Formats: sequence, structure tokens, C-alpha cells
Amino acid sequence: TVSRQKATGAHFTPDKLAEVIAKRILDYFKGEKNRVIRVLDPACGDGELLLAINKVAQSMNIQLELIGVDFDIDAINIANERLSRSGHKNFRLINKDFLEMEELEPVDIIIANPPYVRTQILGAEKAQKLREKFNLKGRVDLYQAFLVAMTQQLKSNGIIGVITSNRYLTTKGGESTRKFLVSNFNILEIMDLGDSKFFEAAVLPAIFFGEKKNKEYQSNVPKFFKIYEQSDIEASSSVNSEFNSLIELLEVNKSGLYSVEDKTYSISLGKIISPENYKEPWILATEDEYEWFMKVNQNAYGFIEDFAHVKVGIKTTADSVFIRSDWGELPEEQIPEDKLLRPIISADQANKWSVSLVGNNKKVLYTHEIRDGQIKAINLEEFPRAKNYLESHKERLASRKYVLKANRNWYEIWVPHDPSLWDKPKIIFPDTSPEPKFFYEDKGSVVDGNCYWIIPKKENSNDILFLIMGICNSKFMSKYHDIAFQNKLYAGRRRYLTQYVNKYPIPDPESIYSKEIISLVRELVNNKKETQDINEIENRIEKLILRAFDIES
DNA sequence: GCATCGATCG
DNA sequence: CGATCGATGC
Ligand SMILES: Nc1ncnc2c1ncn2[C@@H]1O[C@H](CSCC[C@H](N)C(=O)O)[C@@H](O)[C@H]1O
Repeated sequence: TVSRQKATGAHFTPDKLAEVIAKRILDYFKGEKNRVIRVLDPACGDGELLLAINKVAQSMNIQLELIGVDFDIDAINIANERLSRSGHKNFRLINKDFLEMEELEPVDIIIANPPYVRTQILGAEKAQKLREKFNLKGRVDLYQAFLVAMTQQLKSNGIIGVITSNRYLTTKGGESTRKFLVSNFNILEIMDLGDSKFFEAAVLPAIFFGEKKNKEYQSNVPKFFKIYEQSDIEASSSVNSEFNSLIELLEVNKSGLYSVEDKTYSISLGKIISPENYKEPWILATEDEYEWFMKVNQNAYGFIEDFAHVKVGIKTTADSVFIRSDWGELPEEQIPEDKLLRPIISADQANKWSVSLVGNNKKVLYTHEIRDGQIKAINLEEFPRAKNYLESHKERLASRKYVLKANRNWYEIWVPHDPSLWDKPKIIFPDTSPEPKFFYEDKGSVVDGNCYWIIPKKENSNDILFLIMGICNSKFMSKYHDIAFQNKLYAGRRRYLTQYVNKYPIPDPESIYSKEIISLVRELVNNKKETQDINEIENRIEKLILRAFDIES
């Protein structure tokens, strides 16, 4: 179900992190600080951020006027109690919806942790309302609308320090957020906390410190701070252990490895390079990494998007009904005809180059076909057993409103793709993965929703698919990915999405090095008698890829 | 049509 | 620890 905390985003910020954010805000503030400074928290909740910033300000002998807004009355009451029990008298709380979906004069400082509510929980209607009101595109999240609103409620030269999900840094839905941030603020600092797990909830948070633009026109170079968990440590890399708690690591000004308790964290500090190009994800990398990235891009002949279609698997929107392995254990009246049961490949049966399989027994009840040259859903009158099987789940299948709004049948697979494209030789790879697992497939099976597949644009997969495979499975491409597309989940899992794989560079497919790579990949995928010679061939491929683009790192 | 996005989700 | 899977946007 969807808990009230899930729909309202009621997660409170830990004490030490709040203090760190408040201290950075008061360090970046360069505006008078002798009069009463107004501070705003548009989603104050418990009032933790206001308490932290007031503690720091009273440490600096700075008088604040704290203002909190929250549409829940229990949060208002507890925040009022906590603020009264402190030694502060000048505060004010407002029980209202901040997005306004009285009056308030503009503010000098904004410290905020807005709620992160995805588009599915908001519903399409409120999502389109928020998009129309705050000029947002794509799958809007609530914190983006909150950013727009709280920025509109801020003075010129005022400092914002706001912690949100980091996903706006790399997704295409965060394009609008990146555009807004770079349009309205002189970016002071962007801290990607990565997988440090400060909150009990599963989220990778990022903090944004900025100064709102004026009109006299200003300068400063935007810097970033990235910290991630490091599982694989290089032998020649030294680790620093001069810090006890993780909260002490957010005040380090030297990049490198730091050991805290049971974990080792890689910390990088550098500059944001040209954030005005908000189209592509904002690359947070050091100088050497960025120069290597730019050199690889300059020496590249093209990209995968120019050579091959990168499609997603089937999205049935009812996996428990359409994809099963126990088709023979069902009653004989409901066992569908084998004409409809097509073998499928999931993300679990995924190795590099090629998997041996076991028949998987995983088969999908494919509901579409090529009738009169077009893609049409099947007729259940021809398949009575499949009709009965689907009548068994009619309740769950007909509860999909988006299917009925499209004037489509209730028993259909939502995204069936083209039934004739499955027979083409293709590359397959899983989405969620710590390592690239791209492999070749000839037998003409269907691809699962947790996987993507690749088919050539020109009708000659004779060599291009093999070259793309040899490129994608290399450590070179892994470094390129970790530099360019920084979308990671917990435990080092990268996201191999279409918007990321389309930007994989490709060397000249008629180079001698490229042809040797193609031959080596053919040997790897065809013959399966190799064991640890696979590592030798892979290292040879690495050296050939290096010679294809440029030499080493 | 078809790829996204996840205060992930047990 | 580890790999979602179904509403959603365009
Ligand atoms: N539309 C809205 N307008 C105002 N407050 C809202 C809101 N939607 C959610 N909230 C409030 O936002 C809070 C998110 S929890 C954040 C608490 C606090 N900012 C902290 O970091 O400690 C909740 O208390 C919720 O009641």
C-alpha cells in the first residue's frame, strides 16, 4: 500500500546532517548579518532545520526570524512546541500548502528538505497540474515544484541550501530542474552524498547551495563534492582513517579514499564544468577524468545511437499472469497453445558474451501477432484455453485504466513491441547491474522488461553487433559510464538505460583494430570451450580498444 | 507507440 | 543485500 508518510514525504532530517547544512549556509552567506535575517523552511515538519540554523546563528551572535510552513497540523504543533522550548522567541509557523495548489514577504535564507513524491503517487492529474503551474516537464517529482516555489519566494542575493534526491543530476526528467537551477542561481556547491545512507529511507540525496541571481549582473566557479562507497580498492591506493564518524567526512577538502568504521568511501572534489548545457547530465568528475572523457569523445567515430536501435523489453504490466515457468502444472483446460507461448530471457539468466541457459522454462503468453501486415492483438475465440486462462485473471487485467483509455483489449500485453523483430540476431543486457553483462542471442526469443536489447539499423549484423558487444563489456566503457552517466542505486548498481547506452562512443568500424576486435568477439561468442583464456582475450580486446581511441588513462 | 523512474522494496 | 515492475509522459 501507499502509507501516509509515502504520499506526503514525511521523513525528518537527522540532527548532524542538518547542522552541517546550516553551517555551510551560514558560511556562504555574505549579506550584512547585523539586522534580523529572515529564514524560511517551506516544509518545516519537526522544525529540525530551523533549530539547527538557529543554533549555528546564535553561536555566531546572529539574530534570526524563523518561518516554517507545513500543511499538516501535527507537524505544526510539534514544531511550535520544539521552537518554544528553545530560547528563541521570534518565530512563526504557517499551516498551509506551500505550493498553494495570507501573504509572505521575500526571505534572505532558505533551508529546506522538501518531500520526494514520485509521479505515480501524485497521480497523472495533480502531476499535470503541477507541470502547468510551475513549468515542469517529464515525470515530475514534488521536490522540483517545491524548488520552483521556494525560489520564487527568495530575495536576490539570498542563499538557498536545499537537500533533495540527486536524480535531477542525471535523469532526463531533471532537465527542467537543471535548467531552472542554472537560470536562477549562481551555483555555489553541489554535494552528491551517494550511497552514504543518512536517512532510513532508500534514497541517494544531494544538497544544493546557491545564490539567487540579481540584475546588476555579477565571478565564482561552481564546485561539487561527491562521496560514494568504494567496494573495489586499488592495491596502490592509500586509505585515510583520521576521521571517526561519517558526518566528519563532509568537511574534507582533499579527494581520495577515507575509511570510516566498516566502510571505505571515495570522495572527489572539483568544479562543475559548464552547467549551462543542461541537456546532458551534469558530470561531476575531477580534472583528469573530464579531460580523458573529452578526449574519448573527440576521438570517437560515432555513437551506438547512430548504428543500432536500443529498445526495451516487453512491459506486460502483469508479470505474474503473462510470464510463468509452470505452464504444464496448470489444469489442462487453461494451458495455452504453444503457438502463443514464446521463450523469454530475463535479467537473472545473463552472463557476458553468451549464457548457456537451461531452457529457463520461462515463457511469455504473447498476445500480439502480424495479421494483415499490421500488429494486431490476438482473437481469443481462436484460442479457447488461453481465453479461459485469461478469464481466470480478468479482474486484475481489467483493472488497468490506461489500457481501457487507449481503447485496447483488457487481456493485451501493454508494450508488446513488434512480433517480427524477435527473430533477428540481437544483443541483450540487464538494466540493474553492477557490471556490464551484454550478450549475443540468435534463437529469436523475447526480451523481458528488466532487460534492454540492441539490433542493427542496417540489415547486416555480420560485424556491428559484435563490435558493440566488445565495446560495451570493457572496463574502458565502464569508466566512461561512471564518468558520464552517474545514475547509481545501492550496492554499486548502475542503470543501463536507453538514454545512456545511446551515448556510448564507437570507434571506426573499418579500422584494423576494430576488425581484430570483431574477430575476437566472434571467437568469444561462438566457441564456448574457453575458460580462463576468456580473460586473456578480454585484455587483448582492452588493448585494442585503447589503440582504437587513445592510449590508456 | 515506447522508454522512464523509483524517501526503491521486500 | 539486490535487482524492481507497473503507472506514467510524450
Ligand atoms: N504541499 C505541501 N505543502 C506544505 N508542506 C508540505 C506539503 N507536502 C508535504 N509537506 C510537509 O513536508 C514535510 C516533509 S518532511 C521534511 C521535514 C523537515 N523539512 C526536515 O527536513 O526535517 C512533511 O512534514 C509534510 O507535512
